[PDB]
Amino acid sequence: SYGNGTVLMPIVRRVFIGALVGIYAYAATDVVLIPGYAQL
Amino acid sequence: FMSLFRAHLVFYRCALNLNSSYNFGFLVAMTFVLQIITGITLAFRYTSEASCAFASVQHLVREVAAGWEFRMLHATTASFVFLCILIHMTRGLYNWSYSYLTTAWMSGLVLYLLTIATAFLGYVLPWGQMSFWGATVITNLLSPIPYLVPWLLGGYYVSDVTLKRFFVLHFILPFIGCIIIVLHIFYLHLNGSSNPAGIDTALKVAFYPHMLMTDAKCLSYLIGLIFLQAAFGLMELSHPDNSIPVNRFVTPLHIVPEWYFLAYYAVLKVIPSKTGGLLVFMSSLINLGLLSEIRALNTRMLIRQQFMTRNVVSGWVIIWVYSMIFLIIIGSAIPQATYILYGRLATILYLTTGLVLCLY
Amino acid sequence: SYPYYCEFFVKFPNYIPPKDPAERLVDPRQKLEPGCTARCSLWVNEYDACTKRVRARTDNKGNCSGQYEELHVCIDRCVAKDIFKYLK
Amino acid sequence: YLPVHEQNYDPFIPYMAPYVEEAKFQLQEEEELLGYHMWEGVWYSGGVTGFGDKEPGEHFLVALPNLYGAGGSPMQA
Amino acid sequence: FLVALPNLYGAGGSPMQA
Amino acid sequence: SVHSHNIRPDKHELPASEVPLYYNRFDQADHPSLWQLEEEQQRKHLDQEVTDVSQLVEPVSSPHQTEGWFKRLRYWHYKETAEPTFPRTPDLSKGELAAGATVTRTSVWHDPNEPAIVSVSRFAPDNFRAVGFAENVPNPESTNSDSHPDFREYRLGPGSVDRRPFVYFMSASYFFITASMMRSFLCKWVHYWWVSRDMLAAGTTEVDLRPIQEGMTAVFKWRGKPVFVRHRTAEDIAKAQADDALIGTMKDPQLDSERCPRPQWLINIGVCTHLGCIPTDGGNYGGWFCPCHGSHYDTSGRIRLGPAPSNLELPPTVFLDDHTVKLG
Amino acid sequence: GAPKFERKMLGSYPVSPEFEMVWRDRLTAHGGYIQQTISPYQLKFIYPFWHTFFARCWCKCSAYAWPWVWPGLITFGLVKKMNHDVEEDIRDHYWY
Amino acid sequence: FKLLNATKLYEYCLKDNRRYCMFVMGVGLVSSWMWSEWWNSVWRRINKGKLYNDVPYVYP
Amino acid sequence: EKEPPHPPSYPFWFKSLFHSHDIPSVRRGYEVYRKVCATCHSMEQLHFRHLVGEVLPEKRVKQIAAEYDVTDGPNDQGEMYTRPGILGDAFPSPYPNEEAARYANGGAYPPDLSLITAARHFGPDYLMALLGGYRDPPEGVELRPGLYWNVWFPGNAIAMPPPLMDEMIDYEDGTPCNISQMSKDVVNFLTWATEPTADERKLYGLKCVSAIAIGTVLMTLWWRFYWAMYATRRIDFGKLKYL
Amino acid sequence: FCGSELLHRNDDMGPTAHVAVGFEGVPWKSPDAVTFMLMQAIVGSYRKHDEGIVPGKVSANATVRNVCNKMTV
Ligand SMILES: CCCCCCCCCCCCCCCCCC(=O)OC[C@H](COP(=O)([O-])OCC(O)COP(=O)([O-])OC[C@@H](COC(=O)CCCCCCCCCCCCCCCCC)OC(=O)CCCCCCCCCCCCCCCCC)OC(=O)CCCCCCCCCCCCCCCCC
Ligand SMILES: CCCCCCCCCCCCCCCCCC(=O)OC[C@H](COP(=O)([O-])OCC(O)COP(=O)([O-])OC[C@@H](COC(=O)CCCCCCCCCCCCCCCCC)OC(=O)CCCCCCCCCCCCCCCCC)OC(=O)CCCCCCCCCCCCCCCCC
Ligand SMILES: CCCCCCCCCCCCCCCCCC(=O)OC[C@H](COP(=O)([O-])OCC(O)COP(=O)([O-])OC[C@@H](COC(=O)CCCCCCCCCCCCCCCCC)OC(=O)CCCCCCCCCCCCCCCCC)OC(=O)CCCCCCCCCCCCCCCCC
Ligand SMILES: CCCCCCCCCCCCCCCCCC(=O)OC[C@H](COP(=O)([O-])OCC[N+](C)(C)C)OC(=O)CCCCCCCCCCCCCCCCC
Ligand code: HEC
Ligand code: HEM
Ligand code: HEM
Ligand SMILES: COc1cc2[nH]c(C)c(-c3ccc(Oc4ccc(OC(F)(F)F)cc4)cc3)c(=O)c2cc1Cl
Ligand SMILES: O=C1C(O)=C([C@H]2CC[C@H](c3ccc(Cl)cc3)CC2)C(=O)c2ccccc21
Ligand code: FES
Repeated sequence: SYGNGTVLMPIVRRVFIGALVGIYAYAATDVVLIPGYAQL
Repeated sequence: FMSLFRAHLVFYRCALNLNSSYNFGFLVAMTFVLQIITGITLAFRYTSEASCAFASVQHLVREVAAGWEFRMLHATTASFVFLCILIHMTRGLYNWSYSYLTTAWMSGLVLYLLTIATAFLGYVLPWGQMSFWGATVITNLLSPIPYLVPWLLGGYYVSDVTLKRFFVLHFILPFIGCIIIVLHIFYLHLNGSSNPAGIDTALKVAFYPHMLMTDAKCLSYLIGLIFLQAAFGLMELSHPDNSIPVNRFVTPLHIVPEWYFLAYYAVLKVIPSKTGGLLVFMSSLINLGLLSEIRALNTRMLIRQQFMTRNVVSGWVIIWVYSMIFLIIIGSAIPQATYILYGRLATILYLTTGLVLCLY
Repeated sequence: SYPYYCEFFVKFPNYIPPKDPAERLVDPRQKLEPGCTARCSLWVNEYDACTKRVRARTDNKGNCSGQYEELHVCIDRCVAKDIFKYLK
Repeated sequence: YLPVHEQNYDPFIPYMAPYVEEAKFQLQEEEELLGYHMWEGVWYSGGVTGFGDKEPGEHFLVALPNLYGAGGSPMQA
Repeated sequence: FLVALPNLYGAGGSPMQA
Repeated sequence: SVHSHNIRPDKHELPASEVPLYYNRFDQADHPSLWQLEEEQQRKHLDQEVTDVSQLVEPVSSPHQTEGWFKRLRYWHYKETAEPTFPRTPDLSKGELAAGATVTRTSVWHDPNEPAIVSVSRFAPDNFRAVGFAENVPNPESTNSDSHPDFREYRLGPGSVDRRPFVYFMSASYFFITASMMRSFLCKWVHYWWVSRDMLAAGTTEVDLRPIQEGMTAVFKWRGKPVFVRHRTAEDIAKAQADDALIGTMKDPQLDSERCPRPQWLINIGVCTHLGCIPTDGGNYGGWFCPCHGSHYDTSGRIRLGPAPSNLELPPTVFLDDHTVKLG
Repeated sequence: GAPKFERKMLGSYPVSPEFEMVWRDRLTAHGGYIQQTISPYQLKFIYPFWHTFFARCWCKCSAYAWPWVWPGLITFGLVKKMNHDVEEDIRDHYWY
Repeated sequence: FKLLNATKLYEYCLKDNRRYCMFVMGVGLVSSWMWSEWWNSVWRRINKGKLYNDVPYVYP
Repeated sequence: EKEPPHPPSYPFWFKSLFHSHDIPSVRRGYEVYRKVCATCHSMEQLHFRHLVGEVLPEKRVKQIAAEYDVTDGPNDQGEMYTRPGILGDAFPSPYPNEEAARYANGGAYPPDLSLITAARHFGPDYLMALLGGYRDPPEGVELRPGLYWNVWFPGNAIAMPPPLMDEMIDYEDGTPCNISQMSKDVVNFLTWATEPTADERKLYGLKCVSAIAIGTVLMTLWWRFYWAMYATRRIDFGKLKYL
Repeated sequence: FCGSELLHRNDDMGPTAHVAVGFEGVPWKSPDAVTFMLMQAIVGSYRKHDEGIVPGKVSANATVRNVCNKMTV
């Protein structure tokens, strides 16, 4: 917002949301899908 | 610096209805100061050599005046550090303190990470079986990157070099703690504390007479309880197996970390992929960090009242607490299929109820 | 860390004198064992059952260490109530 | 608890609405007409970091504005 | 020294401008 | 402050001109002064008696508002999702609210019969008040309910004792327990720097004197310190005894016969009385010389020159045999 | 902290440093008020606590029933059922 | 309270803070030692015939 | 693997909060340890200094220490020698190194007992149970030579032979000897040896906790003293109600 | 004599606050009455508007002096 000094927490917000999407994608690939393809 | 003392700890004005649940910060600070005193006086007689560390700790107990007292106070006050921190965290999950105390909440998380590191480094210094094999496990856990583990160890395996640098690091970190505490309090008093009612009120009252006495009362209780447990040994907080000298080629037949590490241990028991293991810790900590800017994740204007009193729905924080306790229970037990099954149930609950805090 | 942990409301026995100075050249446990043996009869029952079934099955693998362990844990947990009355 | 005869009212009346809507209008127009770019400033001058703040010493790197004297307050300038 | 650092927030001030 | 607002467009949350979460019925006045009148003409629910929870008036707004996965709280009022360029027109016939954007970017305030300057004057936010406002909104007279106890039932009145003694006795008691505990802590901490219980410094030893030769000095270990045993020559004895005539001049006068109960045997603690160094062979008086600051001792142990304040200290000793000695 | 329109003072005397926090949190007394207090040397101070004990305790315990105890009971249930499952497993897998 | 007020402890020992401190220190000093010796006696009373002093060793 | 059972709780004199150790039992336990258990175990942390005044009189302890040859040196020729033990020396040990200990005990290592009750679950109750625990094998199980069945040792098979035998030792106070009595007395002795500072610790604890509790009462009163002045305050809006 | 406060908070009457504080005194006929008459004078009074010829910052009365030098204003 205009007239405010908080400028570094928004960046961390976007980085964190990014990182969680990342982690969940990789976890689905690692723990579920790759084994599943051995059971498919 | 006296004028600051008066501005922040004497004339500072609080809300009338701050009950005991707002006294636990002061308490963790006090356990810090106390742990520092006993630390320094333990360092004067400790030996940082793999050949003789163990007997160095035994010499304090056997042949030194009041030798036993400082070791046992230091050992027992750690448990209270962690217990007070967990109460202190849960209070602010319950109240949604992080709605406006954004940077304070971030600082809190950093302090908790510091405390975990400090405790675990301490846990290796007496140099028994549990110490050696715990260090082995946690160093293998951060293996994904080449050469980082032999470098941090100092060596191809846990060694006297490792002991020396763990001792120095355990010396240093608490004081960095203290600096971050000053930072913490800066962010806090920039805003001002919340009520249990979560309203804004003008019925304020100064600190020195009313709230200082409650701080003192709780302080008396805590000093009491620490000495009770320290002198008489009511609870088996620490497992016996650190009482055995180290053997590099034989593990102990039964394994139980310190209680404040059991939940983590439970995860490492039940998730198949080791990287999945580590990623669960990383993800949960990232989720907690994300709460600092919860006001942005939605366009409805936010309130701090969670209306958990009389509520049949309860609240996600309570489910989180019970899931965590269940994980401690399962942590403690042997590896068996049924324990693992209920482990995985509890783990899913623990992860989901943390994710869901953002969905108002 | 501690050698032991305190127990609340423990009951401390008075030393029952032996009726004959020679009476405790033989282990007092022998005088408490019968009663407890009678109290843990269900474990004896199950151990004998398993013994029979193991001897019968004929595929040549089997054992009854479980039920044996339970039997003797029962007997010991019974004996522990009175053994210290007979020791100084 | 209060007596039950003190509790005979409807708590969910919306008495703030006409004012919240006006506030939203007024604070939206300022974003539109002033906040549309990432403006550039002088760093660590005037008690403000320079990246956008307009109240002195609200951030850690601009804490402790004085070393001597009696200080002061922003509201009395 | 024991009356150093009069403020923790704000812009400070000077005695000569009171 | 350090806190942003979050006015932005949103696709999960429609604007409040589209979907208000509050109950959208408001009365409107030509001038806010008129709101005075209603406060002295309406009835109020808090002026009337009820006795059971089941008699409390029922809320006007519906329970069924907010939906979605994992949403505990089902009721809200206000949101800051942003308005479009052309807002939805309020229908004043249904008593809907007209405020901010919907006054500026809408024709709502228009009336055929009236000047525009007069017409717009009725759409300030003070001219609107919800339905039920005068009947339900509380306005306390005190923080204290008449059904609870205040100081009047606890005040100590005429006839009462003085309680200063009791108060200050209470706090003095607290403090003297506190001080005892603090002193105990400091005493334990001091004691913890003291020497350990394994050391004890106890012991005694014996020495066989057959192998020694005249003019030789032997050295032995005793209670952590060195001890010299010397088989003096006749000339060493004579050197010691010649300086008995100059005892006047010495810093620590003593005669040789005391220091050698057997004249040919000299025994001392091997340590400089100045600051603890170990004297070496030689010096100006055929005795010993300390290299750390330059003290000299004679052939009997006596301090002749330098900063050391006393002679070499005699250990507690006994001759067991003609040829064996006991230390300690 | 407080909004700028609340922390605007009527006086003009310089705020002393030891009062910083006091005036950062200034708030207006809209409508004014009257208050009375008695010196604690002229009050009873342990009888007022017990005199109002039952009301306070009813309130506190009522507030916590559903949110804390009911999930607690469910969790205790789950532990008991887990124990059942384990004590049956240990015989199925290893007893003949 | 009338009894306590009659002892005039406040007038002489607690109304002046220097005397308040003197009182605190001295009462500490004496009370601590009395408490200690009393607990010593209890520890000997409960444990009679179990401690080292109560059952001398007799040489063979 | 399996969850091992939990021992029963025996009423040892010390496991109350107000009780000390029971010194006659400690003397008898020490005698048992010397005559039996010191054949294969060690207590490297114990010195005879520890027994004087706490368990035994000094004279007797010196005479005990004199029974052993203890190695010392070097001498003037740089050779080592043997001398009679003194009050300052640690307890002797039966094997020169772990390898020899394993060589004499079929591969297993007899642990050092200097902290044994603090190095096991349920401590003395476990040790008391273990010494009782030797029994014949169950149906369907057989153990290889030099291995024994015990119902309280984890996994039930243990390398230590049956430990106790009636009148294998004798007492100087006159008490009759049997395996149960020896069990009680040696467990008492080892529990003491695990931390001789126990009684000091507990007696200090009592004073500390009592005084701190009295403190707590006083501070509670002081806190309520200030609670009551604002809990009972009156605030009125508009006009004065009561006075 | 009761030790209590009675405060009327009001922010719509300008910048000035008025206060009075009281202690328990002695009767007309008490021996110490005169001493009380003297103590009242030892503390004395002050006005910022009208001051005589002695500046408050140098006055012989220490209470006036301490009040007039606070924060230099
Ligand atoms: C095993 C599996 C699990 C793994 C773990 C997974 C964990 C996941 C969850 C993560 C949780 C959150 C982590 C932190 C996120 C921070 C995000 C952020 O930027 O927030 C912005 C936010 C403010 O943003 P804003 O509102 O937009 O305000 C705009 C302002 O302009 C902004 O200015 P301002 O003045 O208002 O703000 C203060 C300013 C300025 O602050 C200061 O000047 C304070 C300086 C204090 C120094 C004291 C010594 C500290 C030494 C490091 C200790 C690390 C301990 C780590 C714990 C584990 C130990 C093993 O600091 C910042 O802005 C933050 C800078 C980045 C902080 C990073 C902290 C973490 C890493 C630090 C260590 C890095 C590794 C190398 C060194 C390791 C040595 C052990 O700031 C905070 O909330 C920070 C709170 C304080 C916490 C950090 C305190 C330490 C500061 C260290 C600074 C770097 C130097 C390090 C030492 C190097 C030489 C040795
Ligand atoms: C102690 C400090 C030393 C003193 C000196 C100060 C040092 C700081 C210098 C670095 C800053 C250079 C960049 C200049 C930007 C100028 C923009 C402008 O016109 O200003 C207005 C503009 C704010 O006006 P506004 O747009 O009206 O405000 C609305 C909000 O910003 C909300 O806007 P929104 O929500 O619409 O989103 C806008 C957002 C949209 O974009 C995003 O949100 C993208 C998110 C994607 C995720 C990926 C992460 C993005 C962050 C990149 C970080 C990489 C840098 C580190 C590289 C390490 C290399 C070793 O825009 C950006 O993110 C663009 C700016 C990003 C730049 C951040 C990195 C700049 C550092 C470059 C030098 C790196 C060398 C460092 C060496 C190692 C030591 C640190 O300024 C900023 O946004 C500030 C950005 C820079 C961060 C603040 C600087 C830190 C100050 C605190 C010191 C903490 C030190 C802790 C250590 C303590 C030791 C003890
Ligand atoms: C190789 C093998 C392969 C095997 C494959 C097998 C695959 C099986 C998959 C099963 C999937 C089941 C779920 C189907 C969902 C269908 C959704 C749908 O059709 O949506 C249409 C439609 C979507 O439209 P919409 O616009 O979203 O409207 C819906 C609203 O948004 C809704 O919002 P609203 O406002 O209308 O409602 C209020 C709202 C808000 O309500 C609340 O907030 C109330 C909360 C009250 C909580 C009180 C708790 C107090 C007690 C605490 C006790 C302590 C516990 C903690 C401590 C314990 C110790 C650790 O309610 C909810 O949020 C309800 C949440 C229900 C969660 C159910 C979760 C089921 C999980 C099943 C397991 C899945 C796998 C797990 C992970 C595996 C590993 C990755 O939704 C509906 O019409 C509503 C349907 C709702 C259905 C819920 C009940 C489902 C029952 C499924 C039974 C499955 C049995 C499986 C047996 C398997 C045997 C092998
Ligand atoms: C400067 C370093 C000092 C270190 C202190 C250690 C000293 C030795 C051990 C204690 C000795 C006994 C105490 C001194 C005597 C009492 C002082 C005195 O004169 O009383 C003045 C006064 C006594 O007031 P009073 O009202 O009781 O009586 C005075 C009035 N007359 C004379 C009329 C009776 O004490 C106070 O008012 C102190 C206010 C605080 C009370 C509560 C304190 C409890 C602790 C709070 C938290 C502690 C954590 C913070 C510490 C940081 C480190 C962790
Ligand atoms: C040589 C014949 C021994 C004598 C005499 C005693 N012990 Fe021992 N002990 C010995 C061996 C070879 C072992 C190894 C057992 C194994 O399974 O590896 C042990 C072991 C113990 C233990 C450990 C128990 C455990 O659960 O780990 C204890 C507590 C123990 N022994 C105690 C003990 C006592 C009290 C003795 C005197 C009565 C004693 N032992 C004698 C060898 C020998
Ligand atoms: C928050 C602060 C601290 C915490 C939480 C902490 C935690 C711990 C823990 C858990 C142990 C294990 C003790 C045991 O297992 O018996 C330990 C041991 C130790 N700590 Fe720390 N510690 C802190 C501060 C310090 C400081 C400041 C120092 C020194 C300056 C220090 C020095 C030591 C030493 C020497 C040991 C070894 C104890 C032993 O060998 O018996 N500690 N610490
Ligand atoms: C060494 C560790 C810590 C210390 C010394 C500490 C200290 C304090 C103190 C003294 C307070 C004010 C009084 C009180 O609340 O008790 C406080 C408040 C607070 N702390 Fe901590 N804290 C620590 C850890 C944490 C952690 C781990 C978190 C969060 C994860 C946290 C978040 C908060 C919040 C949100 C508040 C204010 C809550 C509110 O005002 O409603 N702190 N802390
Ligand atoms: C019950 O309700 C409350 C209790 C509270 N208790 C306390 C103890 C404080 C507090 C802590 C520290 C402080 O200043 C300090 C910072 C850092 C230091 O450094 C270190 F390491 F702690 F010593 C010391 C000192 C100033 C104030 C509060 O604000 C506080 C607020 C509320 Cl609402
Ligand atoms: O197998 C383990 C094990 O898994 C851990 C674990 C417990 C959790 C610890 C931990 C996990 C996460 C964090 Cl953020 C901090 C500590 C890491 C070591 C131990 O502590 C341990 C100690 C001794 C022997 C074996 C073991
Ligand atoms: S130490 Fe010998 S002369 Fe100084």
